[PDB]
Amino acid sequence: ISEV
Amino acid sequence: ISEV
Amino acid sequence: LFCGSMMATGKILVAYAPPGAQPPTSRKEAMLGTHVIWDLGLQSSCTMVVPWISNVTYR
Amino acid sequence: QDSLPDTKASGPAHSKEVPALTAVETGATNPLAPSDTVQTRHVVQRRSRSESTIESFFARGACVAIIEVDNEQPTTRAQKLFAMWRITYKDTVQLRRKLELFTYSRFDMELTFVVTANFTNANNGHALNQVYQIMYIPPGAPTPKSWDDYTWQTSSNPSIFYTYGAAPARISVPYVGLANAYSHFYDGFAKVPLKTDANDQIGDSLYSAMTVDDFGVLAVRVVNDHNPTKVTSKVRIYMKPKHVRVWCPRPPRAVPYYGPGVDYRNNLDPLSEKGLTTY
Amino acid sequence: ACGYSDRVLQLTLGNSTITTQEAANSVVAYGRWPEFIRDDEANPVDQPTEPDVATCRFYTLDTVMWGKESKGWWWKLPDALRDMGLFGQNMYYHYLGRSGYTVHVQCNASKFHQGALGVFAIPEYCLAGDSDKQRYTSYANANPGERGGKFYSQFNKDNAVTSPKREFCPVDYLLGCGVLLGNAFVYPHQIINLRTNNSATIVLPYVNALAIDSMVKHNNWGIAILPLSPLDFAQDSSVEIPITVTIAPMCSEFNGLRNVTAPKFQ
Amino acid sequence: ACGYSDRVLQLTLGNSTITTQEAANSVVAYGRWPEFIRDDEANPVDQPTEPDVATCRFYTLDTVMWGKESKGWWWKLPDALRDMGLFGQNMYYHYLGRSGYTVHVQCNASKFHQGALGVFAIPEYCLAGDSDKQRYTSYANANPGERGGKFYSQFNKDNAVTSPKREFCPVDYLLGCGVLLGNAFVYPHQIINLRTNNSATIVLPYVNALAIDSMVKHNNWGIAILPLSPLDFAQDSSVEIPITVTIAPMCSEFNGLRNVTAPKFQ
Amino acid sequence: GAQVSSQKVGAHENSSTINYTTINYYKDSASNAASKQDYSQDPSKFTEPLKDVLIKTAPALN
Amino acid sequence: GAQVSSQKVGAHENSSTINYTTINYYKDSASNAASKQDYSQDPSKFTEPLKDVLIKTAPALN
Ligand SMILES: CCOC(=O)c1ccc(OCCCC2CCN(c3ccc(C)nn3)CC2)cc1
Ligand SMILES: *C(=O)CCCCCCCCCCCCC
Ligand SMILES: *C(=O)CCCCCCCCCCCCC
Repeated sequence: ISEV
Repeated sequence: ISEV
Repeated sequence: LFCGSMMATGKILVAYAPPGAQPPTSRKEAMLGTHVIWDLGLQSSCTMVVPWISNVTYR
Repeated sequence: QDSLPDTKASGPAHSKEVPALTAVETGATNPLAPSDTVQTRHVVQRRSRSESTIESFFARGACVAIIEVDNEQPTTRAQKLFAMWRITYKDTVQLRRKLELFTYSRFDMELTFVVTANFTNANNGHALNQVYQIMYIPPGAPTPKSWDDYTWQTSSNPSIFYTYGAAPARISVPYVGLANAYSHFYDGFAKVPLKTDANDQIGDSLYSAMTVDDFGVLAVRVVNDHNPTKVTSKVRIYMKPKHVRVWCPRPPRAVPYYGPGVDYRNNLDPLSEKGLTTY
Repeated sequence: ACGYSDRVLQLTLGNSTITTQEAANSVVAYGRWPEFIRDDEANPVDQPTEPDVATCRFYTLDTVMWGKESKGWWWKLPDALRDMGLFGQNMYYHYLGRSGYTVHVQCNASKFHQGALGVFAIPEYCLAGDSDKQRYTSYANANPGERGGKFYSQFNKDNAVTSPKREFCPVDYLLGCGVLLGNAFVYPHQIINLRTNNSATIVLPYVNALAIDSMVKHNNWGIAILPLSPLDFAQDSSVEIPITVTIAPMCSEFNGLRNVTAPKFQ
Repeated sequence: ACGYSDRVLQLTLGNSTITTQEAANSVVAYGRWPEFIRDDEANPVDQPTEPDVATCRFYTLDTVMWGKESKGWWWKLPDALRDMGLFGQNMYYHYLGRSGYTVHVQCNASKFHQGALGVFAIPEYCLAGDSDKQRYTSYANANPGERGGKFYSQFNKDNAVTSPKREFCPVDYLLGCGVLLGNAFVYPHQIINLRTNNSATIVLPYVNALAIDSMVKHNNWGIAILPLSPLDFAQDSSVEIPITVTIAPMCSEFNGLRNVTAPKFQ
Repeated sequence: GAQVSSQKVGAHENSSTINYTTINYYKDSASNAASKQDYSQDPSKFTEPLKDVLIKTAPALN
Repeated sequence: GAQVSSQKVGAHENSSTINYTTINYYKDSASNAASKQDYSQDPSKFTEPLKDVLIKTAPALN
């Protein structure tokens, strides 16, 4: 994932 | 997973 | 490619004019654009590159 | 956070600094805030400009075309067994005006197709459910002459096969312009007339027009063979510019559009009557 | 320090120098100074021609007269400069050309004269035409050269269907293109208000959807000058003062050399 | 290594390329390549115009025919190039101009053809005239442009005192200037001997008593082409083959810009 | 390849930071939905295009 | 078994590297979609099939  |  | 006899000699001008002016009717006008003066001899063939000269990115 | 600047508490002033006076001749808009000319309190400002971002302003599906196509017996006179449409945002006024607040643009496009149909005549039996083919024909490709000629084989052209009653069809298209941005306005010509020309038709172009076909056409047909009874169908195309970027702002269109160019013809009087000293 | 001012400027390009003692600061369109095509934005692969001082200098166009009846004037670039010295030659000998511009509009009068000129620099200034016929304005008419074009207080439709004039009919309050003049201020601009200033100075970047293009086929910028407030003096109901437009090409470069373009302007 | 040769050359300047499969090496006049005016040799203080690729490229002049009766041909530089594209424009828009040149003379024939052309590059090629009248050759006559001039086997004095022709009368064995042709070899030169080579290639520096000068008033170099040995073929007593001259300006720079020089050539 | 971001919560239930998850199913970026998280900028290039931009408490013309 | 790759982003929103996720649901490789990430090659076998390939600044025939 890429939690921004 | 296999992130390419 | 020159498919003449070996004893035959000659000099030819091949050219490219980027768009926008009168299409060349004389060597005189043609000379002013991109051109190669080809000399006939042992190397039978001559290449002229038409360089990508354009306003738009893709024609 | 994207909230706007908080209002600052500002008190009385007796000074040589005069924010209220300026000179518009310079070309600049005077950057004043209420605290520059009146006494203000402190306001912790929570409002935001989220809904006026370029993306937000254009993030909506707009009707750009109604393509009418018929399914009926192939007679020998001009019919609508298939139809073609030049892709443009200009056959409609609403989206055209929004995009035209800007000189140049860049975006991907979402096309959504709403397809409705009905029976023409009182009765000749009924119709089994129809499947529609929407073929994109890029400039250069063979255009259809007949509703079922070889062009519809679509071996390289993109086609959508829509089934009547299904959820409205949808596709996305990339930024396909020949330039680094779509020109909403082109002060120029595709050809220059030269002194050495034979007729003067040779160098004649339409003012403000760029390429002849520009983006190509959508060809629409009903794949179904005809029933005894005729069915008329309409394809409504909704386009949405997504992942948008725009350059050079322009004044909004103030009078009604007269075709693809900036031309005006009538109703050149947009402004109402109002007395100078009447609130 | 010393005594420097917003009002007093000197502009020097090539062998040309302009002085102004009454300016109202100067505008750089869109905050962008003119620059050359960078390798990472380049498109024609051929080594460009950069004529520098011979073309990037101040060419003064023919003066126009501002009177009580004047509705407005307009010019297109590069078209206004097509016959200006070596710039014109470079423009017509090459398929491609890009150039930025310093625009200096001049109009002096007296402490007792009155009036205000709106000076606008418009990207892609597409103008409206003559007729029922859409997009029909002819090349020769769309391009007045140095002479420029004029504005009108109202739309007179070119009626002679048999032999159409094929001209623009630019109505002043519609900025000649179907929008309202008051909103033209969103374009890079200055105002010459006679009580305040002699001139306007607008620096223009190359603006286009492409890094370079055909200067003969397409105009990038339009200069529109309109009387926001009419000329007036003492009681003399027929006052007339000159407006002079001076323009310099900046960072000019050309690609695609061949024989010269000779457009038919008749 | 690989297979490189004296005889096979490629010359590329601007958007122009020349190929030759039968050259006889190439000459650099006086051992000096063309170069620009250095600051320590500069004289006009104004920033120069350096048009580069638009002017420094191969302009081909009109072809001449070599026949059994041909006595010789001559050209002057810059004059021969005065109407050649952007070089000509730059030349006439500026009081001052300097330029070097690559000269390429072309004449092919066949293994069975015979003859030899002497190709000479002369600094200050002052020619002799028509008359009893000394130093009387008119400007229009001293300057043939692209067309060039011709040589004669003997001196015919222009006799009509009443309306003098005011032309040069260049006698071939006197190099058109009172010296003997055989000694013309002290000038930078090549020979096109048909059994040996198709062409001549001479690179010329700017040579003058000044770092820069008026190109319209003064020619720096003269190109003289003479039949050292007459054209001959099999037994056909009326043989004729083409000679084509192609020239490129090199390291061209200009000073003193103003309105264009329009010389009266009639 | 899941993408996680915070929602700007307008009306709040009687229940803090709330999230939403995004996954791109297509290779062509054109096929993607809009992020709508967009950066704002200075009006300056439009409101103050001056060579010598002057400060509001000083005379515009000096 | 999720597969993650970078999209080549053409037009960019006013919002960097963007990804997409792929999962194969079927045992037979035939059932799979196309990767479209493909390697390019030399024209040489077609444009220069010579025993002694020669360099372009040298004579083709020697
Ligand atoms: C001045 C005219 O309008 C525009 O500037 C303008 C209008 C639309 C726009 O979209 C690009 C147009 C071409 C697209 C439109 C539709 N396309 C497709 C492709 C496949 C299918 C089945 N259906 N449609 C693919 C190509 C881009 C610019
Ligand atoms: C990154 O995305 C790895 C985590 C994936 C979680 C499950 C995703 C389920 C949806 C996959 C769609 C595949 C589309 C071909
Ligand atoms: C690798 O794929 C492990 C991670 C799986 C994430 C959830 C996938 C959900 C879809 C599963 C499809 C099963 C098909 C039989």
